[PDB]
Amino acid sequence: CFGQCQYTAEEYQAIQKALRQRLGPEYISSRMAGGGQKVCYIEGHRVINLANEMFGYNGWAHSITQQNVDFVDLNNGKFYVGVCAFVRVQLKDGSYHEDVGYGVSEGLKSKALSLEKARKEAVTDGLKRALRSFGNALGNCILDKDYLRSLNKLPRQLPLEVDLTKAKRQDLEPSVEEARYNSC
Amino acid sequence: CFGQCQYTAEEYQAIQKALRQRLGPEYISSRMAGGGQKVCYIEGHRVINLANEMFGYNGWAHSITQQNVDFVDLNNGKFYVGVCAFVRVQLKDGSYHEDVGYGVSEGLKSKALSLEKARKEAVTDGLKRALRSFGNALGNCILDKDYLRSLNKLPRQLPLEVDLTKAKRQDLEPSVEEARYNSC
Amino acid sequence: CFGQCQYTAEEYQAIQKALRQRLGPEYISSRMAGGGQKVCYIEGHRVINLANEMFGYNGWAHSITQQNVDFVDLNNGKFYVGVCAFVRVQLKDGSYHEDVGYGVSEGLKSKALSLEKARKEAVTDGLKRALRSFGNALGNCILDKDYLRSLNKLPRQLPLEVDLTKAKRQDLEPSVEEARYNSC
Amino acid sequence: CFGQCQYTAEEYQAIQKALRQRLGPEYISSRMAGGGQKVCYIEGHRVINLANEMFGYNGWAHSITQQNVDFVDLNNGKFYVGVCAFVRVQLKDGSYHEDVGYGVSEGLKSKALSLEKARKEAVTDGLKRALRSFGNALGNCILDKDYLRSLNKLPRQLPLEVDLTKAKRQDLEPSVEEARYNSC
Amino acid sequence: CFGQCQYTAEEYQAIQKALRQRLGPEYISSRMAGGGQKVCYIEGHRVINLANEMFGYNGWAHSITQQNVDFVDLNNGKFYVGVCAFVRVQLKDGSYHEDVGYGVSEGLKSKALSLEKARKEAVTDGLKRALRSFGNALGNCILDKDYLRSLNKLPRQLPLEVDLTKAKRQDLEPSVEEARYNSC
Amino acid sequence: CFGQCQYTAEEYQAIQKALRQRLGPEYISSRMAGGGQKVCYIEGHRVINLANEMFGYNGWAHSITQQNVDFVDLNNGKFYVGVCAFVRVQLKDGSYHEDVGYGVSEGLKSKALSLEKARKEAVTDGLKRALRSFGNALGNCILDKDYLRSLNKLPRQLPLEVDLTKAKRQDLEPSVEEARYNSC
Amino acid sequence: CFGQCQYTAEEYQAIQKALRQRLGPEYISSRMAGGGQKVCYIEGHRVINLANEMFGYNGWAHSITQQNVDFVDLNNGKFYVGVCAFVRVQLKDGSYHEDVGYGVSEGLKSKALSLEKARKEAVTDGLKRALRSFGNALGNCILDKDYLRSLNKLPRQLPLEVDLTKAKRQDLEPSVEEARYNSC
Amino acid sequence: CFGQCQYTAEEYQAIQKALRQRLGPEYISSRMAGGGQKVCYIEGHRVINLANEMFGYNGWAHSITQQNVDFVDLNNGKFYVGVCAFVRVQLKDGSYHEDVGYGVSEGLKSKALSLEKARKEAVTDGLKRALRSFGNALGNCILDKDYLRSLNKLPRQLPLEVDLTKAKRQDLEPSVEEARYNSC
Amino acid sequence: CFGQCQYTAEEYQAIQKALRQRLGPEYISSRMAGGGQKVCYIEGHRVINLANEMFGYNGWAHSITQQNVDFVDLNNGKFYVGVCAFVRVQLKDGSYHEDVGYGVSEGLKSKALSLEKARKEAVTDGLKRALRSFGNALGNCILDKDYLRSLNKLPRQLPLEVDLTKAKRQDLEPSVEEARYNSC
Amino acid sequence: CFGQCQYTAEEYQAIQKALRQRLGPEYISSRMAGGGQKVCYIEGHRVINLANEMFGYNGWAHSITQQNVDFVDLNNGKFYVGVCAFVRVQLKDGSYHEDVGYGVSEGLKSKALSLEKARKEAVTDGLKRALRSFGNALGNCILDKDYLRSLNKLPRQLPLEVDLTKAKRQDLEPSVEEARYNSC
Amino acid sequence: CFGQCQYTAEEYQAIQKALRQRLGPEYISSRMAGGGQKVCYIEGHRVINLANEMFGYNGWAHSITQQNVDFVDLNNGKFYVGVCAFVRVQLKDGSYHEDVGYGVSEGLKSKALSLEKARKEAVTDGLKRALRSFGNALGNCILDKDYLRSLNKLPRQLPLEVDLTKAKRQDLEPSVEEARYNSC
Repeated sequence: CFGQCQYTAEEYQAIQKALRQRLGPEYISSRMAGGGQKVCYIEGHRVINLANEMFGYNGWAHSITQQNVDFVDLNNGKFYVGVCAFVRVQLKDGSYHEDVGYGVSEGLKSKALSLEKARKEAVTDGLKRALRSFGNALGNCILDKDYLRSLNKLPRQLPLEVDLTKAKRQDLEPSVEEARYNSC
Repeated sequence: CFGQCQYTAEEYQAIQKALRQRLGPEYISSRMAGGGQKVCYIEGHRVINLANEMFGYNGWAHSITQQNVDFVDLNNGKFYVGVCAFVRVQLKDGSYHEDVGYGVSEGLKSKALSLEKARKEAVTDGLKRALRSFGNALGNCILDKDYLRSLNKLPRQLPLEVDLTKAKRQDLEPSVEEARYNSC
Repeated sequence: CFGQCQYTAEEYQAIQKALRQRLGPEYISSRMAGGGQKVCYIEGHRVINLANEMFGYNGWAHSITQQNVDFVDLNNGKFYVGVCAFVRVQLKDGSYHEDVGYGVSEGLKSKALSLEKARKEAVTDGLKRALRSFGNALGNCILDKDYLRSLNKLPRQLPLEVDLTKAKRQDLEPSVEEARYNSC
Repeated sequence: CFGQCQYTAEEYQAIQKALRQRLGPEYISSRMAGGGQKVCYIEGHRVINLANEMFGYNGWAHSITQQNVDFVDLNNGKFYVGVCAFVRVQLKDGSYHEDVGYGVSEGLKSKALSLEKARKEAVTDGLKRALRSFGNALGNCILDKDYLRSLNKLPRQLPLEVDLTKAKRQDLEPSVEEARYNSC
Repeated sequence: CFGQCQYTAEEYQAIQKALRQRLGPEYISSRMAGGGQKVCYIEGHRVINLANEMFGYNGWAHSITQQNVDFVDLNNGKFYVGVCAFVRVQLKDGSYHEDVGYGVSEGLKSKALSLEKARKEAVTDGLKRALRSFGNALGNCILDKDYLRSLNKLPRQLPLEVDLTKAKRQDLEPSVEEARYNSC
Repeated sequence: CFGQCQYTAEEYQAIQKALRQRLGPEYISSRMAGGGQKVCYIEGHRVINLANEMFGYNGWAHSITQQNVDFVDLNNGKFYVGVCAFVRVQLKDGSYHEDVGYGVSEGLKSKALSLEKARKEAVTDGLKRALRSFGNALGNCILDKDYLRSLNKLPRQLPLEVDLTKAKRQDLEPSVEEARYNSC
Repeated sequence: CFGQCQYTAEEYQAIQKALRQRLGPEYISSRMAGGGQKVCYIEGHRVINLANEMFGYNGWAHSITQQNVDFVDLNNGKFYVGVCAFVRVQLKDGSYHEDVGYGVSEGLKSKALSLEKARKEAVTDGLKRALRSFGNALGNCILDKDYLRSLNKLPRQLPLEVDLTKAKRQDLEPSVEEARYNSC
Repeated sequence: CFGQCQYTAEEYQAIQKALRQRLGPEYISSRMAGGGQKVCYIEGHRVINLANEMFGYNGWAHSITQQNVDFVDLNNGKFYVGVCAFVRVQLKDGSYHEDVGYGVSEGLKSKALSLEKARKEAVTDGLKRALRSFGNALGNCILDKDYLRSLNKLPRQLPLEVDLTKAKRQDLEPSVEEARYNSC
Repeated sequence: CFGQCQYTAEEYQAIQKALRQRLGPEYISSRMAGGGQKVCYIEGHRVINLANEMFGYNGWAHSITQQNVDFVDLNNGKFYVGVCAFVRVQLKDGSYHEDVGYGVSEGLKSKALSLEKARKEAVTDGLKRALRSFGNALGNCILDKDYLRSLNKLPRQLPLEVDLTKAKRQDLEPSVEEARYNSC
Repeated sequence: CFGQCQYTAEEYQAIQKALRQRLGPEYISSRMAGGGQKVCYIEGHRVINLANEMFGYNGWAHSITQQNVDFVDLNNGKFYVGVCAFVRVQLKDGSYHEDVGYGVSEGLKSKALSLEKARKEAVTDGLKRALRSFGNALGNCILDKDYLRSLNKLPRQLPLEVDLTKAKRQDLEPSVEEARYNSC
Repeated sequence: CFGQCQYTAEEYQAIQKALRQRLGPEYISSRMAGGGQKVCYIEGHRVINLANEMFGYNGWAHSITQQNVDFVDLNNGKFYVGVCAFVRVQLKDGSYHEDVGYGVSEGLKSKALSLEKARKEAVTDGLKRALRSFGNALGNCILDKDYLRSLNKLPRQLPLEVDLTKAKRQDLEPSVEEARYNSC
């Protein structure tokens, strides 16, 4: 099942080796923080892809244990919303890590959009912070000032392009159906 | 059962390969935001079909853990409604992903219709966001801005017209019944 | 038993093929919206029959996990009622889908009738929406605009007349009884 | 045991055949709805008898998961009561269907009689609507407008007179007790 | 035990035959309803005896899931009481049926006696309406208008005079005691 | 254990025969109801003795699932108390019957004595009414008007005398002690 | 364990015989009730001893399910306390009986002493009344008027003098210790 | 373990014999009750010692299921406190007895000391009353007025002086340690 | 594990002998009561050591089932705090004893220190009183007035000095780690 | 799986040796406390890496059992927020340690940011303090004054620069996918 | 697992011997209490190290059952905080001990820092007090006044200087990794 599989020696060794490696400059992006300066981070979908290639689509899971709206205030016609989220990630052997993430909206004149942005940022930040605990290869390096300083002294390479000639254009997946029919 | 089946090697390999692929332009649609620019997304029925072809009609499940109506306000005769939803998707081995979706209604003059639109859009958004977590093939690519600007530089293809000559026209399904009678 | 049977290869393959098919013009009905235009839908009993021929009378189940009366307002002597329902459909292997439905009553002058219409429409809409998630053959086509356009380009066929020469006219069922006596 | 028995092939085939048939004009009855025209339905005991012949006295069960009184109002000395009921039906393999029923009382000058009528009608309506979902043989025909039209073009047969010459006239059931004593 | 004993073929056949039969005129009694005309019914103890002889003293059981005092009102010095009861009957294989009964008290000048009558009549009505669902032989026939009309078309027999020449006159029961001693 | 012994054929047959027997005039006693006339009943300890001799001291059990004090009123210096109880009787195979009893106290001038009488009479009435459901031999006869009218047609026999020459005079009991010692 | 040992034939026969025996005049006492006359009863310790000799020190248990203080009132400087109790007795095969006892104090000028007397008398009365249900030998005789009037027709015997020449004088028990050492 | 060890024949016989014996004058002490006369009782530690020598140090347990502070009131500067306690004793086979004790403090000008006295005396009284129900050898004699009269007519013996020559003077226990080491 | 290890004969005999012994003068200490005289007691760490060497470090356990702060009052600038605790001790075979402890503070001008002293003293007193019930060797002697009299008539020994030349001076415990490594 | 493995002798010995080692100056950082002096600590990602390399990515888990916002105050236009967190770490054999952490914000003029900082710092501090309890190698040495004084008398080495020539630059990881495919 | 691993004989003997040893002066530390004198204690990390080396890093666990903020008062611009904690320690065979600890803060002008100090000190005090109960080697001797007097009669040795030439200076642990790879 899930939560009852135990990693083989080979898979455990491979994952433990892979999780020590640091993220290249391809995975890091920057933001200009309000009142602060350049803050580096890893986008959410990139962390999801890293988790999917590390553990497999069936090797990790995550849930929201609780999400609480901290405050919704109205000042000078603008909405200030702050929302909290607790996200828990589990592996296929039963290993788990749970963390908190926070979502903020300080702008918009519409309450619904503010709450939406806050809640979604909350769950995403919680997922990322909870995945950090498994190792460097999942975002535990963006907190190290050494790796951060060594990134900035590296050439600012252009963002890569995506090729769209072998993309998925039909719903049917012959190999998947053949395997599934043979698995029954 | 469900939740205690385990993927064989062939099926796991197949699904892992198939989930890395990116969606073609057939699946992407666009909107004009409320004060923003072109926002790209995937329709809900499209991601439901993609899930049914990836994991099978018996391979995945999803539930609404919680749904809270954040607010229903009345301003200048018009209703503003914001509703939250937590959706959890599960696979047949026990893997799961839970995310949050938000439904908003802005202009309508009827409280019932606004609440309806909110409650429904909430669950749809939650399902889509929870299915994103399995890989690009289920909507994790629509967030990659590189992928997006790679799509926008392709021609705007025509709307496809679907064949309705072999559509289902009777309730009875001889193959399904003949197969079921032999399972008892 | 239920929840712990697993589909054989033949039945799984048959159902997966049967669910991809689209519905013909016979299953679609139309409404004139309150300010909008032609909205296409599938009547509830039709979806129940489709589910009964897809999975069998014993292959699927459904429950109302929650039903909440959102509002009952009175304006100018007339009642406006809005009710929500959460419906969960489950297959005989443990595969489930849960969705929200909404029932509205706007004009009626009796409160009890309004609540009746609201609650019943809520349960039926929830059932239909939860059945959509199993495939096109259960009502996932009525969201595709391509399918709708291709439907509007077909002739407007006649409503068929049902035959009642072999209808049920006695309570006793000899075959069911002789089969059941041998099951003990 | 109930809930853990599984239908044999013969019994499943027989029941699935017997549930597709439509009800004759015998079972249908009419009402003049408040302000509305002829409404067709099936009396509750008829549906109970049909369920007992289809599945057996031990093949089906039903319970009330919830019953709440929506409102009890007083206007011009007359009472208006609305009651809701959730009824869940189950078979001997685990297959269940749960629906909602509503009872209304807008006449009588006595509160007790009004509440009584409302609650009893609620449970009966819930049972009927839950039994609809198994097939046409249990009342899923009443919604088809084609079947309702085709019924009215049949002759009007006067209700048959039931024979009371072999009715039960003593409590002892010799065959039943002989079988029971042999089953110990 | 109880709830885990499945009927053998002979007992099931016998009970299913015995439950279809209609009650004779010796079981039906009549009241003059308030405003309404003659209302026919079956006394409670008669239904209990019918159930004891259909299924055996150990083949059926019944519980009160909930009893709610709807209202107790005081008008012109007299008490008006209405009470609800939910009664659930279960057989020795797990088959169950749950129904609602209502107790009314209108005229009495003492609150305690009114509440007594209500609470007791509620449970009796619930038990009867629950046992109806097993078949005609337990009171599902008193609702058919055909059977009611055919009853009034029969001669009226004076109540039988019961024989007391072999009534129980000492507590000790030799047969039961010797069987019990041998059962240990 | 209890709730897990199944009656052997001999004991079942014996008890089923014994429960059909009506009670003699020795058991019935009479009261004069307030505002009414002669009401016949069976005293509580007699019903306890009948149950002990039918099923054995280890054959039945009973619990009080609920007891609610309906009201305690003070009028003209006197106390009017009404109390309800729910008693559940269970046999050694798992068969159970649950019923409601009601206790009243109208005249007394001390609150404690009134509540005491109410509670105790409530539990006793509930026990009797729950034991009725097992058959005639446990009090299902006192409701039949035929049996009651037939009882008055019998002579008024003298009150019996109780022999006290073999009464228990010391606590030690050799037979049960030797039997118990041989049981370990 | 306790609660799962089943009586052997010898012990069951012995106990069923021994419980039918009525109590001698040794066990009965007398009180002069306030507002009434001579009431007969059995002291609590006598019933505890009777239970210890009937079933053995390990053959019965009793618990207090609920105890409510019905009222504590103060009138002209004196305290009036009424307290309820629910006591449940259980044998070593799972057979149980539950009863309600009531304690009263209509006297004392101290609240603590009143509450103490009420609570203790409530538990004792509940235990006695719950032990009545096992048979005559445990107090089901004091309710029969025949047995009472047959007792008052007996000579009043002198108070017995207890022998204290072999009373327990040292704590250690050689036989019990030597028995326990051989069990381990 | 504890709660699942059934007594052997020898131990059961021995304990049953030992529990019938009455307690000598060594164990009884007297008090001058407030307003009342001489009241006899057994000190708590003596009852604990008796229970330890009867059932062994590992043969009995006791719990405090509830303890409610009934009242804490202040009059003329002095505190009156009444506290209740529900205590449950259990033997090593599963046999249990639960009773009520009450602690009273009607003197001291300090609230904490009065509450302490009340609570501790309450638990002690509950334990003594619960151990009474096992037999005379544990305090069921102090309620028999015959035994009390027989005690008061014995010579008032002197307080025994305890020998302290073999008292425990070092914590280590050679025999217990050797046995425990050999247990592993 | 714990609570599932029965004592062997040797260990049970050893502990039962050891628990009967009384404590010497080396364990008793004295206090001057608040308005009384010499009160004798045993310090907490002493009973902890006695329990450790009686039952072993892995042979007994204790929990605080409930701690309730009874009162915190401020009078004339000083704090009066009274706190209750319920302590439960359990041996390795499942035997347990639960008692109440009380902590008092009628002094200090600081609220935090008062509550601290109260809570800690409460838990310690509860532990000591709970350990009393296992026998004399754990503090069931400080309640016997005969033993207290016999203590004071024995010479007062001056406090012993503690050898501190083999005290623990490094964390490492070679024998413990050798055994722990061999235990894997 | 997790929570149910047991360390082999070799792994247990290795970890017990590794946990006693003290951390070098590489891991320690310093802060200037408000009004205080230099405080030494270990950053969060460092202790996460230490735990990942001690026990493995699958050998430890941590959860947030509770997080409560102690206070959110607004003084002179600035926000002061204090939040608590309870973090529980668990090893793969079932060993666990739970400890409290606290997050503080005393500055910022934005409420959402202050709550964010408080919550995140709280969870991190709790995780660190819970990991301390496993030994010095996880941050139990930063509390020793001797070790801290020995650190400051050691040369201050320049911050190590991180090399990025072998950093992870692609999502796919051939080794782990091959091992996982062989693990099915 | 953990909680079900019984100690072998050798390890039990070793730990029991080692837990009796009193701690040396190298472990004791001193404070100057407010209003009092020299108080002796053991720093928290010392007790954690002693527990790690007695039982192993996997031999003991601890949890916070409850933490309650007793009071947060503000007097003359300074904060007075008192908090409670219940800490439960458990060994690997199921043996547990639970004790209360208290945290005080009567200084600082900042509420956040006060609550922080209080809560952390409370958890640490609870852990120390709960570990005391296992023996002297974990801080029980710190309460014996004889040992405290004997400490001051011993030369005041200077605190040791810690060696940092074998400190951990890289995260990777070869021995642990080899063992873990061979344990899969």
